[PDB]
Amino acid sequence: MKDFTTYLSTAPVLTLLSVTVVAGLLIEINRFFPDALIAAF
Amino acid sequence: KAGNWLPGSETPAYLENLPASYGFDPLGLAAEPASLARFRESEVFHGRWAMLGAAGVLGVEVLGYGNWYDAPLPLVQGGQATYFGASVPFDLGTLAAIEFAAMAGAESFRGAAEPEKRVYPGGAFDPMGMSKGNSKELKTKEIKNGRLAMLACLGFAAQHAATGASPLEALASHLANPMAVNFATNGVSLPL
Amino acid sequence: KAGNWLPGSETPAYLENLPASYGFDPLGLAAEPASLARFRESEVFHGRWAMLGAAGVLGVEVLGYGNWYDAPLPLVQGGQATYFGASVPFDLGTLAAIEFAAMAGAESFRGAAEPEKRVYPGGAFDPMGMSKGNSKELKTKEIKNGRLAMLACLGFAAQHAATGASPLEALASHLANPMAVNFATNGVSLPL
Amino acid sequence: DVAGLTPCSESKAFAKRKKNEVKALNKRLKNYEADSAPALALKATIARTEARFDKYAKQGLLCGTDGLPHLIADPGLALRYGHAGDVFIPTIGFIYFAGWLGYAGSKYLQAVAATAKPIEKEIIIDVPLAWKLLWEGFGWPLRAFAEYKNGSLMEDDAKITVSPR
Amino acid sequence: LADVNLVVGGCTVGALALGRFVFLPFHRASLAKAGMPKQNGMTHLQAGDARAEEASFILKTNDPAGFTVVDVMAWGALGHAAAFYILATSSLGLDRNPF
Amino acid sequence: GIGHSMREILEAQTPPSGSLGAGHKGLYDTVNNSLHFQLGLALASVGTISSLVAQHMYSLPPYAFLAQDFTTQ
Amino acid sequence: ATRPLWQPGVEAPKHLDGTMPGDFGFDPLNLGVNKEALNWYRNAELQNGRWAMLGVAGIVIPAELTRVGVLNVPEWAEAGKVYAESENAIPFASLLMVQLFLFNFVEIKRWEDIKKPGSQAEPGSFLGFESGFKGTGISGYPGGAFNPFGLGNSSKEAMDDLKWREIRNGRLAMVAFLGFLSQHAATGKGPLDNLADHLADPWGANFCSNGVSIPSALG
Ligand code: CLA
Ligand code: CLA
Ligand SMILES: CC1=C[C@H](O)CC(C)(C)[C@H]1/C=C/C(C)=C/C=C/C(C)=C/C=C/C=C(C)/C=C/C=C(C)/C=C/C1=C(C)C[C@H](O)CC1(C)C
Ligand SMILES: CC1=C[C@H](O)CC(C)(C)[C@H]1/C=C/C(C)=C/C=C/C(C)=C/C=C/C=C(C)/C=C/C=C(C)/C=C/C1=C(C)C[C@H](O)CC1(C)C
Ligand SMILES: CC1=C[C@H](O)CC(C)(C)[C@H]1/C=C/C(C)=C/C=C/C(C)=C/C=C/C=C(C)/C=C/C=C(C)/C=C/C1=C(C)C[C@H](O)CC1(C)C
Ligand SMILES: NCC(=O)NCC(=O)O
Repeated sequence: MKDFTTYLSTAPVLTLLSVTVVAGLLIEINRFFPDALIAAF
Repeated sequence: KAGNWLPGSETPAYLENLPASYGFDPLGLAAEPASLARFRESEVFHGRWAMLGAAGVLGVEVLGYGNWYDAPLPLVQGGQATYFGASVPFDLGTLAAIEFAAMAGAESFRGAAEPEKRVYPGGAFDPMGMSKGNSKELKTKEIKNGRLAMLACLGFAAQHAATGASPLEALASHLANPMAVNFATNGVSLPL
Repeated sequence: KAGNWLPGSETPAYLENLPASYGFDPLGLAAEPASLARFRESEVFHGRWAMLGAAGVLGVEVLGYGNWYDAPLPLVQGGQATYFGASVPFDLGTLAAIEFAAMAGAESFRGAAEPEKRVYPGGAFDPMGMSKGNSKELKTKEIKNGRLAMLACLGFAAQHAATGASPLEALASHLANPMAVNFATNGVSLPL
Repeated sequence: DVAGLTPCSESKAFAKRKKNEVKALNKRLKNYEADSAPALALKATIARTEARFDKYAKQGLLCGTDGLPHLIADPGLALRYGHAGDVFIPTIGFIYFAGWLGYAGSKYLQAVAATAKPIEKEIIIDVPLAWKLLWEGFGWPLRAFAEYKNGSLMEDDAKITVSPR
Repeated sequence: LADVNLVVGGCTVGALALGRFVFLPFHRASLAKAGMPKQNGMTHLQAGDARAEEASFILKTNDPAGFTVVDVMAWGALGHAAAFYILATSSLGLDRNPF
Repeated sequence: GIGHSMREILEAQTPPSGSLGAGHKGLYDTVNNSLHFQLGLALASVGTISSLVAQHMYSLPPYAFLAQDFTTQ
Repeated sequence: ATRPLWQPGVEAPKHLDGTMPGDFGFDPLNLGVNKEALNWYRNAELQNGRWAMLGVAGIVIPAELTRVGVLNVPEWAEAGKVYAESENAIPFASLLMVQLFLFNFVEIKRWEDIKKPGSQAEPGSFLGFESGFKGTGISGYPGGAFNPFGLGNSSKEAMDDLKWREIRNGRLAMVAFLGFLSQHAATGKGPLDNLADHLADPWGANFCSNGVSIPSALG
């Protein structure tokens, strides 16, 4: 699975998974914390 | 030298043999010899003018003739200025003309001389000759008193720009309650 | 030497031939010879002024003229100071100016002499000439009386910061009721 | 009132905008039965809109001529009037997070530059090394300031290519 | 507004006097250091501009200090500008003060 | 016999400590010999002045019954 | 190198040898890879730990004394406002400026000691007091006028033991002050009040019931 994990470590797979997890994290942030116009603490 | 301003630091090498040298040039403004020279005459001249100015500011308050701020006010919107409460017959334009002529003459004769004589000219400027007997320490006194007087004049200007009182009345107000009248209490210095 | 501060201790080497030396320097402030040389004169000077201050406060309280704290209180409130019932028409500004001039002259003409001469002089300061003929034990007496006087003066300051009464009045109140009139009883010294 | 602006808690046009949005959503409501899935979706949308408007009125935003929140992008003008969360606090937040990402990428570049084949390591990313450097990049400001004071953050101009003028 | 004759004459005489006795050495030093305007090395005249030749009515003067007619006219012009400035600013009777 | 040699003014505008290198050493000949340098300076200044003219005549209308003719402005 | 570590199984980083007090090999972010930066961070750790120890003492001892009816000291979070309402209270800005001026004078000297460890000890600096700033060769451990009782200056390893005790106490008090800040930010009660509430019902009274730690939006 060394070659398979090397394929998973290739630049397109890693950038698509990274933008996927970042977009999903931001989406769930807006799902639980919607309409956050300002950083009101 | 006698001094270090930052005791735990190394001072610039070009500030060692000069009088009143504490090695204070953290910005490196006088790394060149000509600039260091020009700064030296500028420092001594500013110190002398500031000593005269601070002496005048203190003396007009202690003799009771207003502060340093309302002194030119009688000459404006009317005329008839006062010195020691007396009378002078000169208005603003001719006073500026006479002062410009006198200062032009004095500073054109001073600035056309030797560089050492542009800051330390003996003879008629030392009538009793007390510069003899090692003038290094007395020069250190002169530049230090000048530095204190420049600080004092800047303080007069800034305090009047912030609080609007006279320097001696500001001093008395500070002595009234140093807890709650200092520079942190007005709305100007600290933006709170 | 006479004494060792603690009964059993290691003694600093630089505190043996000094008068009234007990080896009391646990901080090691006088490890350098110059530090000890300056601090010796500082201690002598502090002891002398503390003796003068203790004599002043005791003589102003037992002679029935007023309290030492209330001495500069009538200096404002209009004016007119008190000294043996004298009117003395000197205001606050001129008094401070004269005192500053006198102290500046005396201290400038004082501390420009030799290190031994700055602290231990002769001439008109010992007119009866009894510094000669064993001066070490007399110096020891001077230092010990000075230390006692500094303790007395700081005690007067702390006592007036605490209870706020006179020195001799507090002494009389302590002698009258030694139970509830101590340093411990007021709510400023012992919080537990 | 920092620049002729009124708070949205008391500005009338903010309440008018909220009322108009809720009324439009109610007009959308008045077509389905009470317990249908579109009815629940519209009720959730209404609740979100009212919560958003009440939160904007609560947080102390400034409204202009009409009821739209305005942000202040001046330190001091926003600090002493309590609107540092408009621009200043998100400025600090972005600076921190962008510095984290950029420092992680930089350290990955300098880590794989001194390997056998730096060419291969940039298309074939060493995932454990990237994860470690992404974790280490959370202390990016202190590391960057330390490397700047050390002089190892910048490169000397004599070792950098330029054109022949 | 205090007599144009006295103000203009006094200011012109003063400008001439401080130009002849006070400001003459520094002006001479500046004129010596700056000197001719030079182009590509040589001056304008040496490059062929015959109109740029130093006029001969200023080169030699019987003044002991070499105060030429052009210096006289420049200093008189400066004095006239100062005199008319003070006359005009004393003619107006309005509150220009920031008080 | 009076006035300025602009070459010497450019020569004297050299700050110490090498802040600007040689300062303005020989910029007089650089501008004077090059017609393209002069044309670039002239076009830059004239374009900035044209922008100033645009920004000023709308906000400070100079001509009588301007800023009522909306098409003209 | 065989000293106990922050993870029995994870070897220490090569920039943490064991010489520094409290070196348990804990640096997962590798912030102290630069030696000079490591020295600066060691001094910062000492200063933060000492100030946190002083602050946590001044929080938990007066609060405990108030709990047992001694002195009656208000809450540490509102103690600034309690004094600020006094009839002879120094204004906040003036008091802050006085404190900052004194601390400027002191800690610029401390800073210059951080650079060169024998900085302030040169003759002619003060008025005879410069002899007390010799230092012990390690910045952050001045000695001289400081440490009057001379604790640890006897066997060298005695001072290293005290150094480790100091650094562990400082880290504990720093964590404690972070806890005080976070506990008062969530629950409007004192640290001892939070402790007493936790002992009443640990499964009910904690950080999962304040409503501020875990956001209500998620649950
Ligand atoms: C027409 C009369 C006259 C003449 C011919 C001169 C001539 C001269 N003065 Mg002088 N001066 C005059 C009037 C005159 N002064 C008056 C009325 C005053 C007030 C009492 C001064 C106060 C004064 C001081 C304090 C100094 C001189 C100096 C000099 C010499 C240096 C050349 C120079 O000024 O640099 C070039 C000329 C200029 C740059 C013109 C600008 C003038 C402005 C006001 C100076 C800018 C500084 C500004 C106030 C502060 C900087 C910003 C700061 C807030 C950060 C020169 C020979 C300096 C010296 O001794 O040699 C170094 C010196 O330090 N003068
Ligand atoms: C992490 C890598 C990295 C870093 C540290 C930088 C840093 C910098 N870039 Mg650059 N850049 C990058 C990647 C990077 N860039 C990539 C991939 C591209 C191609 C799209 C560019 C294209 C680019 C241009 C055209 C310019 C810069 C400029 C700059 C400088 C201005 C600041 C800035 O953020 O500009 C903006 C940076 C971007 C718009 C690109 C950001 C793209 C992503 C977010 C970075 C890559 C993330 C990386 C994969 C993370 C790896 C994690 C690791 C653990 C594996 C700055 C020093 C400007 C400059 O020269 O300033 C003087 C400039 O003109 N960059
Ligand atoms: C050294 C250095 C170096 C490094 O590296 C950097 C840094 C830091 C930057 C530095 C520092 C600097 C500084 C501090 C400066 C300042 C100065 C001054 C203040 C001056 C004044 C100066 C000042 C001055 C002269 C003044 C003078 C005055 C006068 C005359 C007055 C007069 C008067 C009088 C009598 C009164 C009346 O009624 C009015 C009048 C008429 C008004
Ligand atoms: C040695 C050492 C070393 C080691 O190592 C460490 C340690 C421990 C730190 C040390 C110790 C120290 C100490 C103890 C110190 C102290 C001091 C003092 C007490 C001073 C005082 C001091 C004090 C003093 C001078 C005082 C003085 C006083 C006076 C003048 C008074 C005056 C007066 C009088 C007459 C009366 C009136 O009515 C008022 C008046 C006018 C006010
Ligand atoms: C090691 C490491 C390395 C790796 O690599 C990475 C990582 C992970 C990042 C790391 C970790 C870190 C950490 C943990 C940190 C923390 C810190 C702190 C907490 C500090 C504090 C610190 C703290 C502090 C100073 C504090 C202090 C305090 C005070 C003074 C207080 C005061 C007070 C009092 C008395 C009371 C009153 O009524 C009020 C007040 C006024 C308020
Ligand atoms: N050269 C005089 C001196 O050293 N004075 C020190 C002191 O004030 O005791």
